[PDB]
Amino acid sequence: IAKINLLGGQAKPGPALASVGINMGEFTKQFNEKTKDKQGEMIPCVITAYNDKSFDFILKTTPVSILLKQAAKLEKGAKNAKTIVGKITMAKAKEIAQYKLVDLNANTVEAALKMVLGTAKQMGIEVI
Amino acid sequence: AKKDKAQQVADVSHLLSTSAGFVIFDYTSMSAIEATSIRKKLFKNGSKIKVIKNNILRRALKAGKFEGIDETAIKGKLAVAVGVNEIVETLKAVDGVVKAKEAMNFVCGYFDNRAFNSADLEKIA
Amino acid sequence: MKVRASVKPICKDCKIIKRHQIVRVICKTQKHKQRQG
Amino acid sequence: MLQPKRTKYRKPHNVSYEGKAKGNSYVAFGEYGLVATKGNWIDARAIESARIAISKCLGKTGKMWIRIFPHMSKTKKPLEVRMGSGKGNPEFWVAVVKQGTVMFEVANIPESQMIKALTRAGHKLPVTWKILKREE
Amino acid sequence: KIGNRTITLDPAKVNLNFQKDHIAVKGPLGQIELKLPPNLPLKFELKDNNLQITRNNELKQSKIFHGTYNALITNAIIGVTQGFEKKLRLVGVGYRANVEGETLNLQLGYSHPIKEKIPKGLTVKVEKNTEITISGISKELVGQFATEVRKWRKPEPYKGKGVLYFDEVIVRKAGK
RNA sequence: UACUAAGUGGAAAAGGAUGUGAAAGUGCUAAAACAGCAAGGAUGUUGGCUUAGAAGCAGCCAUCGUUUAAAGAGUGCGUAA
RNA sequence: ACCUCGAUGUCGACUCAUCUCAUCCUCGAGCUGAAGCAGGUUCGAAGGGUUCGGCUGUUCGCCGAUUAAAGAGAUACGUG
Ligand SMILES: [K+]
Ligand SMILES: [Mg+2]
Ligand SMILES: [Zn+2]
Repeated sequence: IAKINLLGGQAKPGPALASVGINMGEFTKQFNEKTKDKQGEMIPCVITAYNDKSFDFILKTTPVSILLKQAAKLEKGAKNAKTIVGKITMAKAKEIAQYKLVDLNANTVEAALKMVLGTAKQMGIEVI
Repeated sequence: AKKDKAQQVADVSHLLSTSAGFVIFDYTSMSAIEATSIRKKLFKNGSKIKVIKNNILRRALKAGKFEGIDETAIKGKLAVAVGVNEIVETLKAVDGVVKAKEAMNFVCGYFDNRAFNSADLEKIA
Repeated sequence: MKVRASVKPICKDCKIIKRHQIVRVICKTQKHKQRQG
Repeated sequence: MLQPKRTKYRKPHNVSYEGKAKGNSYVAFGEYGLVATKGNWIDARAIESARIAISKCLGKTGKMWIRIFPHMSKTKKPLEVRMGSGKGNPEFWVAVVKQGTVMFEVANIPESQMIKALTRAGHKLPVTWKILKREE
Repeated sequence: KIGNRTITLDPAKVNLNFQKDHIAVKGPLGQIELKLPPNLPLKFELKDNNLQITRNNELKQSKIFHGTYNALITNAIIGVTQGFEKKLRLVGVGYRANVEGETLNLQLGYSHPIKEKIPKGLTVKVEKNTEITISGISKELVGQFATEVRKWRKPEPYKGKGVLYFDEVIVRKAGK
């Protein structure tokens, strides 16, 4: 099993999965298929390795906390947590948590909120 | 404390007194994702899957007035699945969960006040 | 081998034994052997 | 280097430390203190080494109080000279430390860290040290 | 503790007879003799398909013996019923091993010829030219001969070459 | 009547140490203790500074929530990532 | 400033060596920022060996060419 952050719009120049016995030419078309709904983003993909050289892949969301910068309206958070540079409404956090649901292993939407609350505090952002 | 242990036994004993299924499973070869995946498949909030130490299980079953159920929890790692109402689906869920995974044991248990064996799990599933 | 007046463990697994009335230390990393007290 | 700015009489009598610690018997400012179990003379240089050890290992959070001070001077005759014909010049200052004087003491930093700081300190001093804690 | 451990002497072919200063343990593979020293403070009593032994007192050396003879009895029993073996991977370039009569001979980087006499009760086998399998009845002799083979060319970290014991992860030092 | 295993006794320190004895309390203990043995030891995360290459591990800035019996922006090892 | 002044001859060399180990070589072993060669350091070891020359009253030394190496010390700074 080797995870990699293959870009969603491009898949063709490369060899570190070739030592796994992966047939690169047959899977490059598949990477550009389902990912075409979210072009221009770097999508992480899990790669299981079956003995028979069969393979099944699982795409994931764009990395957490990147979205928090957008909701805050500020390009970068504080280097010091005590310095409350930004503030975000709890309703806006609901919009963010829903996007991450496929990646998040959180049991409930209410718990999914709590998981994002520990990420908002890393940026020093107030939860209002 | 003695009081804390008694409360845990009493709570478990009371739960086993209203259950429609108690099924004993070895917790061997169960990953953290598998622990969350099996619980998630058990979807409907009427069932629980928990790794429980044998000494608690034994006292709880003993005070719930169960018998011959000692063999399921005798000398083995013992997670428990206990569901409510339509209990048959829970057994099929755990039976297809092992089969999907590398392995897992399915020792047996009690279905609607009736003892079943390991071999009878497939029949129910 | 390190010969020192005071021998104390340097790693997590550097155990201390007493062999032939002499206190010594053993680690899986052979740089940590000590002797003579 | 700790040193009295100026003293009255430059060449005084040596003070024997064979006692049981007139004054400074107990820790008085911090939670832990370093006690001696054999009286001695520790000069300004040794106080400096101990102070810098405690400061280096203390981090930028806590505080260290030095209780003793090299009040007394001390002389040393120049080398390859016959005896008599005067008293030699003063060379180095020294703090008399009787048995059982809480000389160093620390504050406002975790327990184990303070114990380690004190152990790192007492290895510079000649006196066989010991660890004491504030009463209550 | 190992002093208070219940030995299960299976009554298949293993019989145990205690003399004053010797223990004789016999089984399917080969009789074994244990030479106990006098003033032994342990009381060895055996049952049918079970064995329990106790010390008279709480003296330190007695507490040591209480465990160590239990261990030796268990190892002698398991050896005389199943037998021990050690397994040596002779790894290298021009290295090889083989047997000739009673003498195991070896070729290593040595310009000197290497031969070695096997003691009684130990049988080596060279199933592949880079493998040695030493089979014995008591752990002590098989281990002794394993190390007598190993002393000739110990492993190195720069390259793994050596008389490596099977499944031992020698550390790696990379030189350039 | 106990203590000593060192020929201490029959030279000596700062300092180091599962040597052994005595006493004092404190904590778990047959609703199973300690060690060992059989399982698992996760997601956010590839947070970001940035290094052709540092994404749990060259170092550096906050250094926490979430799935559960359990989980360290990871105990340390070991990767040009 | 304790024996020695009604005398205990003092530097260096020569001859003869003797002893200690805190070892220069020879010997055995560990760790390595030890690939090999050659090393750096530590442990044990005192059986044996441990140069010739220029200058200098020389010890000491600087220098040349060797050697496996050209030890540190003690013995009234050994030895009239
Ligand atoms: K004279
Ligand atoms: Mg004459
Ligand atoms: Zn270590």
